[PDB]
Amino acid sequence: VQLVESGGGVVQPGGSLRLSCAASGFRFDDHAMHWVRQAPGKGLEWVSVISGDGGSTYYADSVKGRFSISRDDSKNSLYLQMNSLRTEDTALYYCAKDRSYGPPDVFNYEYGMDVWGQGTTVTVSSASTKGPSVFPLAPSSKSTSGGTAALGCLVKDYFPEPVTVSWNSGALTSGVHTFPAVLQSSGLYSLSSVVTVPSSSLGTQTYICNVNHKPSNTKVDKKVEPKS
Amino acid sequence: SVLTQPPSASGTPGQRVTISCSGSSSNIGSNTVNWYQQLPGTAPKLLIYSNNQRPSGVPDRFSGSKSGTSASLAISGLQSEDEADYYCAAWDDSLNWVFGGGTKLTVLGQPKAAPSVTLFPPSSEELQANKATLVCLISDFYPGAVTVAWKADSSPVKAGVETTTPSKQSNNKYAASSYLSLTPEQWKSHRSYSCQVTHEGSTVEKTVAPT
Amino acid sequence: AYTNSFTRGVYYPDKVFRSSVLHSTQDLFLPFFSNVTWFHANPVLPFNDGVYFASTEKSNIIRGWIFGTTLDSKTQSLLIVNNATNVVIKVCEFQFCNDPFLGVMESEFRVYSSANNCTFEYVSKNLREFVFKNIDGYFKIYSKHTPINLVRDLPQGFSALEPLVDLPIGINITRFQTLLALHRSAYYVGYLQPRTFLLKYNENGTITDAVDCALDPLSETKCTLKSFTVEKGIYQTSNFRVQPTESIVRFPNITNLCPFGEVFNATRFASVYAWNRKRISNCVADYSVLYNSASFSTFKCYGVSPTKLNDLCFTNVYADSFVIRGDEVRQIAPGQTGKIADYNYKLPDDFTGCVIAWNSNNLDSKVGGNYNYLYRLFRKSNLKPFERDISTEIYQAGSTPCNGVEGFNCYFPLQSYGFQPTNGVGYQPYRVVVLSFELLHAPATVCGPKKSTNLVKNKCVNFNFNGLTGTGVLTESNKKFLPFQQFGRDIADTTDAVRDPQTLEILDITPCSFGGVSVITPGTNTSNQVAVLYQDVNCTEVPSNVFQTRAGCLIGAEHVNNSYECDIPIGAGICASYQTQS
Ligand SMILES: *[C@@H]1O[C@H](CO)[C@@H](O[C@@H]2O[C@H](CO)[C@@H](O)[C@H](O)[C@H]2NC(C)=O)[C@H](O)[C@H]1NC(C)=O
Ligand SMILES: *[C@@H]1O[C@H](CO)[C@@H](O[C@@H]2O[C@H](CO)[C@@H](O)[C@H](O)[C@H]2NC(C)=O)[C@H](O)[C@H]1NC(C)=O
Ligand SMILES: *[C@@H]1O[C@H](CO)[C@@H](O)[C@H](O)[C@H]1NC(C)=O
Ligand SMILES: *[C@@H]1O[C@H](CO)[C@@H](O)[C@H](O)[C@H]1NC(C)=O
Ligand SMILES: *[C@@H]1O[C@H](CO)[C@@H](O)[C@H](O)[C@H]1NC(C)=O
Ligand SMILES: *[C@@H]1O[C@H](CO)[C@@H](O)[C@H](O)[C@H]1NC(C)=O
Ligand SMILES: *[C@@H]1O[C@H](CO)[C@@H](O)[C@H](O)[C@H]1NC(C)=O
Ligand SMILES: *[C@@H]1O[C@H](CO)[C@@H](O)[C@H](O)[C@H]1NC(C)=O
Ligand SMILES: *[C@@H]1O[C@H](CO)[C@@H](O)[C@H](O)[C@H]1NC(C)=O
Ligand SMILES: *[C@@H]1O[C@H](CO)[C@@H](O)[C@H](O)[C@H]1NC(C)=O
Repeated sequence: VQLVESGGGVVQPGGSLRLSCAASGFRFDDHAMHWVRQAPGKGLEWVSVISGDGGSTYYADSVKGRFSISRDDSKNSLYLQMNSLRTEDTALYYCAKDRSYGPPDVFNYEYGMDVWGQGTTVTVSSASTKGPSVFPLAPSSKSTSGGTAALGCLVKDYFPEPVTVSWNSGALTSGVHTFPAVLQSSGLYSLSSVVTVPSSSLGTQTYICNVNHKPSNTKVDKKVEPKS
Repeated sequence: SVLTQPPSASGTPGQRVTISCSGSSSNIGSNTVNWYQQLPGTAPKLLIYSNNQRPSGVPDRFSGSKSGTSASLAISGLQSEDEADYYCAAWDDSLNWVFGGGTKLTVLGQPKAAPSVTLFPPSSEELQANKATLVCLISDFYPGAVTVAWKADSSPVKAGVETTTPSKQSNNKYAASSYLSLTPEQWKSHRSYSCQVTHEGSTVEKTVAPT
Repeated sequence: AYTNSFTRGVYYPDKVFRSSVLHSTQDLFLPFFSNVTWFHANPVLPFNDGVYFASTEKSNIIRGWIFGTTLDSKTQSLLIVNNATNVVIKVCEFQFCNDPFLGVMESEFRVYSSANNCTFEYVSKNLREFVFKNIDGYFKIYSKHTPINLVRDLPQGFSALEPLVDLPIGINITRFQTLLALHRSAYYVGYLQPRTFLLKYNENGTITDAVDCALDPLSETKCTLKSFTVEKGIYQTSNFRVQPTESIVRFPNITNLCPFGEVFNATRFASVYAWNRKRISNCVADYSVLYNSASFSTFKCYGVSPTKLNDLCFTNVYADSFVIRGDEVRQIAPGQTGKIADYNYKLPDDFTGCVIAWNSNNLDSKVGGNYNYLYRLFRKSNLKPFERDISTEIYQAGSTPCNGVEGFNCYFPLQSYGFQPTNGVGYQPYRVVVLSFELLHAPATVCGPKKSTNLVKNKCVNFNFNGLTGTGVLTESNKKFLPFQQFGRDIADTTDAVRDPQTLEILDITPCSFGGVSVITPGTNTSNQVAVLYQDVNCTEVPSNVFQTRAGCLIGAEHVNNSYECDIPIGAGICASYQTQS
């Protein structure tokens, strides 16, 4: 009764992709299937449906002609072939199961979409890939207040979205808070992770942010110390 | 083919809250509605199909009504786990499934917290890197309607700033961040900058001066 | 700011000379004592029906108007301008500044930036009034220039406006503006409504005075008499008529439930090739209750939405029913192909009923397989809409007639579905009910549930009692019909009682308070105060001194306890006088 997907990633505008979705726990000749995309932070948007029992497909109007969709009940899979993408297709893509097949066109009054997948991220652009630039944001009296003071690391200007910053190789879990990355007009991401620590302990112990960029192979440790 | 619905609804925990949708004639006229709940981060759930039929696993607090060309979810008594998006669906003879606009929920329970603000100037290595970025962090401000304004020595600025949307933490309050882009010569040009945040009329501002 | 006109905005309704003749007209006028906007120095105003427009100065700041619907391109508009030279009427498609004006070097005209497609051209303190109107593609302009002895405030007085221009444009108008000469080195806007006036003509033929006949009772009396001096008396001036609010409509409950409950809940449906066909007759069929019996899998209609079938009525309803597969429900639709929708059933292309279908795998299928449902697959031709073929002749495919013995190229015409419960959807049994309606010529058959609103009482109402349409106040009765009589009539044959179908109680129907209105005046040569008699109307339903008489309700006179000789006769022993004044 599970739905998994695969096939996402980063392509430049003009490329092509092949998304796939594998199901488990039922037969495919009793259910229709849906591909539903969703831009990050926004509402849903239906993309396509295929009926059970062979083929009667439909696409949304903005995606007409560019896409194609098939199923395979020999392998229990869905394929969604995407050709000639544009920059407004950066989204999560969800593989949803429609109980009681037949396009909602003929089997009205009861369609639903009961079980859902976990989605797959796809983004497009020419910005390509780039490594992060790191600075330490020092603990300061303007950040200090009474018993505690905050220090952190600013990791900026990178395209390949999944990036991680830990504190002291994963040691400090108290006060460590990485904020959501921000997407600049330049097209590159940026973020800053900060942690508070007793003001008696400004420079005393080790506070080294471990920056790892997994699409690239960047690994750098930066120490944060009070301002000179 | 638009399925107009309100963007956000509200209510105290423990009473009936309705959620409407309005489609024309190919949407709700000759078709049926579904309702989908989207908790933050997860996959969407199914709530109501065929205008009033909850499937197995949906508790008996949700109902469903379809009257002519409008539809309505009706949550009977809010709780601490129903703070989510809700979408209505249709089919539209136009030959395309249409979706709602979504509606958040605002249990409005947690008292009013104070947005803790923290501001950082561009570090030294960044100064040597021929660039400059101001960093304004906001945290712990449970009602999430924060906004930000940036200040050079006396004037407001509106260029080179990026602002995160508020994000929920573990303690179920919010956090946000904003960045200011500057060339170091502009960094030393003005004698000081500041980040101000406004929240429920109230305002708190931080300020830093170059060295 | 807002200000009060007094007697302003009177124009000569047309040519044709005329002298001393209190002539009466119906037209679009600016009512007397109106609420006129005030502007200082401007914005986009409406037009909606003509415009009065005054202005005051010694310099010339007001430099014409601009008219139209959009005040831009994509639609046509008028433009009336005056530089220090002279007037410039113009009709093109323009592009108007949202704040258009002209300067005062003395270089100017930042008004528009486009003059395309011009379809009409023309070129060549103080109080300056104008009346603009637009009827039948003609844009009429009346005007007058009076000299004030003030600088910029709206004065009082009478001055009729003489026609100036006439333009056969055709232009639509919904909005207008103004134009002003800036500084580089006061105006009003009324609107016109359909009124009736009484104009007094001089012996030279000019309008010297007027009466607005809808201001007050004295003016309505002057209009009724066609004079400017009324002598003491009492005058019938018009009529009253308590208006009715809302309007109830309640019929009877529902008898013939109209039994869908055995065409949808039958123990055993028909096969498709000999499909069943029921005809429904006079009944009360609620389609919305059928709509949410809450198990269906296709509820699709083409001619009509199902919820708006709850208020129509027909002559005959056909309901066909049968049983087919899962993947063949797409063939029960107008204009299809494939066996079914071409062998055991065919719909016409201008269909109007609803196709309903649902799953019945748990009831018509059985372990081992129910083989009792037959479907046809061989036919020598197609079918008409709603045709039916129940024959079982041995079809011959090839050229050879085989005569009752099958084999090569002649086969039996019917196969059987094998409905096994271990089948996927696509071979599972679906039950199908098709409705169709017709409106030939028949008197009355199945209708919907005519929404019977709630019955109100003691208010002039607009009512319908299962056919009886009327107006009036409804009241609880104390008469007793015979238990088959619906409504009661008076002598002279007017409905005066009804019986409510649902609760079966008798209610009287009395008319809505109505009557004449009279105006009592001491004479305009004595006073301009007035009293008003609403004849035989109860004085609580008329819309100080309100006084009830056997002759009606009197407003504007006080009741005293003295007794004098009669002056103005009201009635039933009551007289009025102008003494105690008032
Ligand atoms: C028409 O239907 C209504 C209900 O739809 C019937 O109403 C009831 O009227 C009796 C009076 O004899 C009351 O005692 C009941 O309590 C009413 N029921 C409800 C639910 O209000 C009505 O009687 C029907 N008409 C006739 C002629 O029987
Ligand atoms: C066929 O029979 C069923 C069973 O009696 C009917 O279902 C009933 O529907 C009404 C309408 O809401 C409910 O109040 C009842 O509770 C239902 N019955 C049961 C046992 O739950 C159904 O209405 C019948 N079909 C038609 C077309 O009338
Ligand atoms: C004109 O109408 C406005 C509408 O609110 C009102 O405020 C104003 O008092 C009116 N002026 C006169 C003279 O009646
Ligand atoms: C006055 O304005 C009109 C508008 O087109 C223009 O034709 C005319 O030339 C102007 N007067 C002078 C003296 O230019
Ligand atoms: C009006 O002007 C537009 C643009 O100049 C032009 O396309 C159109 O043909 C004109 N109207 C007529 C009737 O020629
Ligand atoms: C003016 O506008 C109305 C809009 O209801 C339109 O119907 C009418 O045709 C227009 N006038 C002319 C002369 O076309
Ligand atoms: C105009 O009317 C006046 C007064 O009513 C009269 O004296 C005069 O002779 C008339 N004719 C004129 C002024 O030509
Ligand atoms: C009518 O008016 C004239 C002059 O204004 C006056 O002499 C006369 O008395 C008046 N008549 C009455 C009945 O008041
Ligand atoms: C007018 O209606 C009221 C209210 O019923 C009543 O008391 C009064 O007597 C009525 N008027 C007359 C003249 O009866
Ligand atoms: C008239 O006289 C009667 C005597 O019964 C009295 O009740 C009433 O108040 C008097 N009317 C006035 C207006 O004084």
